[PDB]
Amino acid sequence: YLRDSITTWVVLAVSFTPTKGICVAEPYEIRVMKVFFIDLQMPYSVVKNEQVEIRAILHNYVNEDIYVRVELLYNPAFCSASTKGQRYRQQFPIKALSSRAVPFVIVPLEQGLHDVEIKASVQEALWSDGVRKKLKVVPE
Amino acid sequence: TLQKKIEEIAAKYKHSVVKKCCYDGACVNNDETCEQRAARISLGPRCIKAFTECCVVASQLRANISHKDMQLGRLHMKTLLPVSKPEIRSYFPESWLWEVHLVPRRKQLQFALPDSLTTWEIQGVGISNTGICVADTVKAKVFKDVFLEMNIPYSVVRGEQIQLKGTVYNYRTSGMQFCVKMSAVEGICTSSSKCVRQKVEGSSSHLVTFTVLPLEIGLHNINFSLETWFGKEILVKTLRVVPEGVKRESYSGVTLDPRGIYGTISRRKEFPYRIPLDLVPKTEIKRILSVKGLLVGEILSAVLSQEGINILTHLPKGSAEAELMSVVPVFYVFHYLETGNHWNIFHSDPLIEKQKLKKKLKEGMLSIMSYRNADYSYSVWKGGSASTWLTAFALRVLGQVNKYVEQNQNSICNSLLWLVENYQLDNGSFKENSQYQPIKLQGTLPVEARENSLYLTAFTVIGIRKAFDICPLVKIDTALIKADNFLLENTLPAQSTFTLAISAYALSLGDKTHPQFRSIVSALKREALVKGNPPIYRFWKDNLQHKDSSVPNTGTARMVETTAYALLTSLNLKDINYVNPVIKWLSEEQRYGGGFYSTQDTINAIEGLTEYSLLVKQLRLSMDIDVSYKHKGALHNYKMTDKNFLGRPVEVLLNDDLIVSTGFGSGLATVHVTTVVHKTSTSEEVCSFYLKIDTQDIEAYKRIVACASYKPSREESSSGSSHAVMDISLPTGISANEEDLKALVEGVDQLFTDYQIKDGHVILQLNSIPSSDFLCVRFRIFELFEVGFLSPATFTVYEYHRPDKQCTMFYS
Ligand SMILES: COc1cc(C(=O)O)c(NC(=O)N[C@@H](C)c2ccccc2OC)cc1OCCCC(C)C
Repeated sequence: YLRDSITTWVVLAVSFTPTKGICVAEPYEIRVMKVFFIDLQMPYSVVKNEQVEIRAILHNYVNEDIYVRVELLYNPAFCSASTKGQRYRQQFPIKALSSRAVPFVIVPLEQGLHDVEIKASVQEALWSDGVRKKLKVVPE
Repeated sequence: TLQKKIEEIAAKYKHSVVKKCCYDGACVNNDETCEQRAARISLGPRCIKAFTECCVVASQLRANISHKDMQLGRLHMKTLLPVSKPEIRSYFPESWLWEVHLVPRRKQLQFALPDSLTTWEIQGVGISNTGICVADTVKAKVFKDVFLEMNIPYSVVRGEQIQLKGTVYNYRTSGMQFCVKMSAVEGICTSSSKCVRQKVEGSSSHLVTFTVLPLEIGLHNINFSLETWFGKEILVKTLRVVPEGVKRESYSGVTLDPRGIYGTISRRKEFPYRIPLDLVPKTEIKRILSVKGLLVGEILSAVLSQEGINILTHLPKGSAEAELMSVVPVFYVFHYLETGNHWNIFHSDPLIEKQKLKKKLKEGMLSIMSYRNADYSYSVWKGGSASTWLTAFALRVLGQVNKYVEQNQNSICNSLLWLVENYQLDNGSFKENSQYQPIKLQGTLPVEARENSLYLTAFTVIGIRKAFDICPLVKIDTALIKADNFLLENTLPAQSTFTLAISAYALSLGDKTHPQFRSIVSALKREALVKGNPPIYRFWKDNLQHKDSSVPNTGTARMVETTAYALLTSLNLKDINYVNPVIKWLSEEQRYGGGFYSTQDTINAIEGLTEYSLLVKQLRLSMDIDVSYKHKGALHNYKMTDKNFLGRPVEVLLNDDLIVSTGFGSGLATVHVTTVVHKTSTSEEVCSFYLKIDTQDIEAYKRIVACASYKPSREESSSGSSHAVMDISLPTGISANEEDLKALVEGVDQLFTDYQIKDGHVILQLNSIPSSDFLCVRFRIFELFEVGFLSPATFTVYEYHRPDKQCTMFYS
């Protein structure tokens, strides 16, 4: 099974036969890719109680002009813009074959490793991507 | 397997000359018995006994023998066939990117890949001063992983709940998800568009069903946009919506002549907007006006316009005659611009446009290379028996192209020596080989058999005299004298004016100085018909005057052919005064496009419009021709001169009347109007055929049965009709089992002669429809897609050379 990353995996087979020695095969590349997705570039570590902005690019590799609702899902160990009963949704159009940087202001509260989950879906269409990534929060 | 008899009855005919007669005897014909279908075999009694003694041994061997057993004997009987015919089961499109280019060390050119799913290969060959360099090939593999295509039907009747079937395909091994939505238009009433997620299995397909109900009539637009995991692709489809009922096309022609050269004056004409009785509602009556310069100006606009139209687009293909009518209107244009020396019209290089006309005269010469037998004889249908009628018509056509395209010399030479050496009697009269009937002549059978022999030799002399200047050997002129004697010693008295005129024309290519010859031409002038005083119109008729004393309008194909034969025997005798009312009548009964009624009165009646068009010199045809409606304003007009006289035939949209205005000027031009109505019923027409068509459920499958029977005209023989065409229009969503129609034309016991399923029509040609019993066609159908409110379709038979001898029945 493929993992959830939209990257290019490189598989690498290295054999060992007792009379044929070692043979390192050439790299074979698997190219995981979908058309409407969320790239969540995250820092390696962010400081506890210090307010940081986390951008989330939305790529739209579809020749149609789309309409998308992006929701920053609630987290109890955060102090984000999403309340407990109401999430922080925002709707906007994206042009055909373009990106849209969606910035999310988040100040962490508890140390450790917590989830930053973002869900986005196109209006009256099929494509819909959600991304959960962990965030490293350290004290100092 | 191969129980006992199958191995013995096939090995007996393993190396027989009539093994194929046994092969199609064992084919399944459920509704015809063994002798009932053996009677229509005409290949001698040796082929009949090989037929019947392989027919009776399979009906016995289908009673108590297994289904598994007999379909192994269908493969054992395969070796009684001729060897496997060259066929391909694929259609490769016309190859694009076929050009040369001068490349100064780098060149870029852009193009749209065609709408096809196939892996192209682009190769390049570079010829320069150093040598040749075949480049490394590149591929252009247009390949979608998940794609739909819709099965849009060709022709949807207005007012039907059409189910638009389509199928998504998924080449990928992992099954995935998709949704298809449809662009609703203002015309389409479909039962912002929601996406409902269906799912295709891996390496499989999935059906997609929509439903429409069209209201507006025309060419609409529907966009099917499959949005799968790999993007969104719009597939653009055009759904044509068609009215209901038969389509009737009526015509009208006027010759503009402001100076009144060859008759009385003609400076005005109105066009009455007669709305007929049994019309469909809500559909406009469409008209098309066409205004052409010369007498041949309607003919030139067929050949010089690149729309690709024929003269007889209404009449079906499949004959060899229909392949000779693709070289005729190119020829009678080339007989005009070369003999009359009119190469000063074109704004292009006239030596270049001469090559494109000689192109089509060379393409059309190849079209009956395939209907030629091994003994250089011409057979009517593909693989059918030879005919003396077609060879005389193949030598008439090819003997005329010789002055403008160089023929093959020996090709005509063995062909002329087949007519004179095999099928000509001791008294000059020719005879026929097959049972082909080109025309139907009147009178009873002993009176008709003389009359049929007279037409058959008089059609042959035209084939000889047009080809006598190619292969002039001594035998074919030795035959011509008794051929000309038989056309003297028996045609008077003539029992039909049609055979009297073709007897007079066939003798009008040789000795025109006999005391019997002008006895015919005076008797041919005796039974002419005149309009007005002095005669503004002249034409002839199929009937003698003493048996039928009527002079009607809306003449038939026997009227236009007999008129042109009396014309061309009086253009070879060069009588200008007698034929001036004939040219005015003939060039007004011509339809729009160049085409006349049928084939045989178009080859004979464009030569009359070209052997008389080589009498009219440069007339300064420059008018400000204007047309308008009466209670409306004019559409437009234009400076119609000798520079542009091949102008575009205009469309008439408004439902008023029409008046074409020539005031002063000079010239001799023509005005033709086609009206295209759609009707509901046809009972007020003249059905010359008994028709009945049923849809019955067979049990072996919904089958369709359609029978036909010739109503004979009065004072005719009761033998049966000539070459006839059965045209079953299929209802919407219904497709015809083509393997059931192949089994009616491929045997030696063939009922019909050729079939073609063309745009949802089922067109069947046939040598003869009898008058005693019906002639039924039986093929299965299947409901290809679901259609509610199914509008009824039509069923027409008509003779091929007399397309007004018809009858029409509605069915569903
Ligand atoms: C070209 O000769 C055949 C054509 C056909 C053809 O399909 O037309 C054929 N088919 C056939 O018997 N079907 C079977 C299943 C059947 C059985 C009982 C009733 C009706 C049937 O048919 C619908 C057999 C044929 O030759 C076999 C040996 C005859 C020779 C050796 C004398």
